[PDB]
Amino acid sequence: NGGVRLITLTSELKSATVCASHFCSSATSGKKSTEIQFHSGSLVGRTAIHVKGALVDGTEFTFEGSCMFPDGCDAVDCTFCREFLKNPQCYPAKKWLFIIIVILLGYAGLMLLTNVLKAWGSWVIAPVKLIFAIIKKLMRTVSCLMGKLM
Amino acid sequence: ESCDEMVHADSKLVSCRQGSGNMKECVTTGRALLPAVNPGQEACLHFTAPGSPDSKCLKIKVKRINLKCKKSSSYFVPDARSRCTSVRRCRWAGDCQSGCPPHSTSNSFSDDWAGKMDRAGLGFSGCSDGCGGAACGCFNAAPSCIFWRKWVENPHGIIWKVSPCAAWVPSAVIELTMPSGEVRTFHPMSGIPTQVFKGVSVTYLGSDMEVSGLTDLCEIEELKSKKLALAPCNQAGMGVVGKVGEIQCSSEESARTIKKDGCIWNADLVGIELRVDDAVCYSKITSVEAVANYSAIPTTIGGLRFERSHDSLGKISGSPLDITAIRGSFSVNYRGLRLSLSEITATCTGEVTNVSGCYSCMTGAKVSIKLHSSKNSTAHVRCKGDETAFSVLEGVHSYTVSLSFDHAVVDEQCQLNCGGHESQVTLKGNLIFLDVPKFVDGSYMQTYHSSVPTGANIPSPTDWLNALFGNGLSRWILGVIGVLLGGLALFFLIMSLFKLGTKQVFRSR
Amino acid sequence: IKKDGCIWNADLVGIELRVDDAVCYSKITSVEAVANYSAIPTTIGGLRFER
Amino acid sequence: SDMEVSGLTDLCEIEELKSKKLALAPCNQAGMGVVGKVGEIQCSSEESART
Ligand SMILES: *[C@@H]1O[C@H](CO)[C@@H](O)[C@H](O)[C@H]1NC(C)=O
Ligand SMILES: *[C@@H]1O[C@H](CO)[C@@H](O)[C@H](O)[C@H]1NC(C)=O
Ligand SMILES: *[C@@H]1O[C@H](CO)[C@@H](O)[C@H](O)[C@H]1NC(C)=O
Ligand SMILES: *[C@@H]1O[C@H](CO)[C@@H](O)[C@H](O)[C@H]1NC(C)=O
Repeated sequence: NGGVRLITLTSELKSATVCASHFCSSATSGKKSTEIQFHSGSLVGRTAIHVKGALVDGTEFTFEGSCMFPDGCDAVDCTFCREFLKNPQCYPAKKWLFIIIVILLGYAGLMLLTNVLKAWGSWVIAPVKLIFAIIKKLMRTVSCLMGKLM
Repeated sequence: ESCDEMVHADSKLVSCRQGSGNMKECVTTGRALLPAVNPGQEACLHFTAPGSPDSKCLKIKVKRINLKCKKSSSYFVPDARSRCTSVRRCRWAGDCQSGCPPHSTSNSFSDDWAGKMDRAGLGFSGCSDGCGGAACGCFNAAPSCIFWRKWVENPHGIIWKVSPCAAWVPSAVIELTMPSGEVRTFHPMSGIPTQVFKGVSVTYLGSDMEVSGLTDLCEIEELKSKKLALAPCNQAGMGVVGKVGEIQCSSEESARTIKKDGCIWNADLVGIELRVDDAVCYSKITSVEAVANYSAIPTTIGGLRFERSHDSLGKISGSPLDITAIRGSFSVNYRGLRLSLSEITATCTGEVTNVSGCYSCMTGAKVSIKLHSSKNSTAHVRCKGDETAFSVLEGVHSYTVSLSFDHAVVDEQCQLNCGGHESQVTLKGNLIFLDVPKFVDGSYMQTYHSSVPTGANIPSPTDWLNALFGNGLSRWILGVIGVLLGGLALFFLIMSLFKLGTKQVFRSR
Repeated sequence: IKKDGCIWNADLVGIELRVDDAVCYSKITSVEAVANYSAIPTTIGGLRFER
Repeated sequence: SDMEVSGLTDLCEIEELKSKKLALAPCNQAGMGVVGKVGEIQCSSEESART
């Protein structure tokens, strides 16, 4: 499920490199049954495994194999593969619930906004500073008139 | 496998003749350019002749793109020991009156030393003084001439191969297949000729990637035990004592023996010490595991993970995390080659059988095409969106190729033509979408990563919300109405439940 | 490119060898390789260099 | 372990043969020497020291 596994019967594994369709990996530990993985969900479809390496005492080995990998398996929860994939739907009962929750949130937001739309506002706040500026101009004109009278 | 990135740069550029009687060619010369491809792809080079309907192609296979360096020089550094001998004699004549060398005589060999051998090696004809008297071996109050000769040996015979380099330019492997049928491999460099074979001079180009801590590194390797290590090595013959760069020689056969005529040493590599007619020699040569910054086969200095890739002409590699380099295009030049053309193509017609793959992604979508004809390989598929060329065999067989599509529901009509005959094909199937894979612990990159498609990154309203309701031609409205009614019913139910909960919370406190 | 008329100073072609190969690499750059390489239509500054 | 020294810069191991007397004092170098300190008229062997 995780990846491919290399089995050695002659001797231990010194170093080896595996190849895939569009990916490559290399790992070595020194045991008989070694496991080598590429990524999470990188091999999806029909591909051929081409392993090439050399064992101890200067002995090289080459093998070819084609393994059956699952195609319709996404296994995502909070990534971009959720909002873009709808054909396989590995977890069914989900899109209906998501759309229902979105509709509920939209209706709740609309109901909360209507309470303010129908019923302490800018149209009351602005006349305050407007009349303040008017009173400032009136005081300036009064000072100018006093200066003119002097 | 599949093919892409067609060029067709020098079509109809032949000056041939009747061609041995029925149909032959002479030479084709031009110049083209191949763009960068993902590791594990094929770049076909389809030629076009004015007389022949179709021609063969030239596939380029790339497997790994490792970070190697050039080869500034090559030499072998053998292991040496301390060997020396001396002789105690008396004056007894006028040969040892005052000193051993009168003014400049360095030939301190009176046809008695063992220096005239093939296994002796490098040495320095030096001399010193000894003791005199009845206890030292003489019978006259006069100094005695005592000569000494030292050299180096190699009992074991360990051979080392060092190759200094300070460039570290990107490189890759190319498995080229000629249209005639010959398949060979070679390792091109980033601007260095790759030993042009029958005119083909395909080279690789990089991007001059900087290094973090790669200033003084080499690729010293061992032959017997096949042990590799990363450590700063020396330079050419003009070197300094104190680090790597001890007594070397010219060839590998000159490494087992440390004899002259090929071995080079500057000075001060073996010392001499004596107290009383002893002339003992001590060793100052350091082994390979003695200098600083001596790494091993697994090296993780910086972001690069230097591994040991099994490959000819080089055993040094390394691959960091996904880099997604800018460009890795090639440059192919032709000088002279022959290619046979049939020009006897007959009626051929194929069809599509299967279709599958990813979305517009790395591996693409593979489509199986079946053909049937008498000619060996005369086919050229051309369609919108992507162009793919491949080779077939005689008779009826099955072939699988990959194309690039930009739509989930691939339902179009492409044109297929083999040789001179043409036909029409159709594709119908369902595709999926795969993004860039994520990193997992325990896994390390092997060669490199080319590119990952992450352009759109947005949900498409056409593909999304498709299998939720259904498919038809007038049932979509009914489905939308039913879903809306169910949503309104569930909304009313949830509102009633919330009102009941608030009523229960308010009273009965 | 024969002698008696052709002039070159030094260090215009490199040599590399590993095992009785003596391969040579190219360092000569073409005309479209240096900086500030213009074309037939040139509008550098107020001058419009035509042909 | 290459242990460092505190004040050991110019020291020697001059020893006497007849009386077997030892002393620590800075001595001279090879034949090319300077007059003013130890390093006076020397010779090659021990028998060449009596004369
Ligand atoms: C070893 O590497 C370090 C860091 O790059 C450097 O400072 C040091 O000089 C190196 N040592 C030698 C002997 O080159
Ligand atoms: C086409 O049909 C299925 C579809 O995937 C495939 O498994 C099968 O191998 C193909 N047919 C042949 C003859 O290869
Ligand atoms: C076609 O292929 C067969 C078998 O590979 C070979 O014997 C024959 O010569 C080929 N013909 C041409 C024209 O290439
Ligand atoms: C190109 O022109 C600019 C501005 O005139 C100058 O700074 C630069 O040095 C030039 N480049 C070369 C290679 O001469």
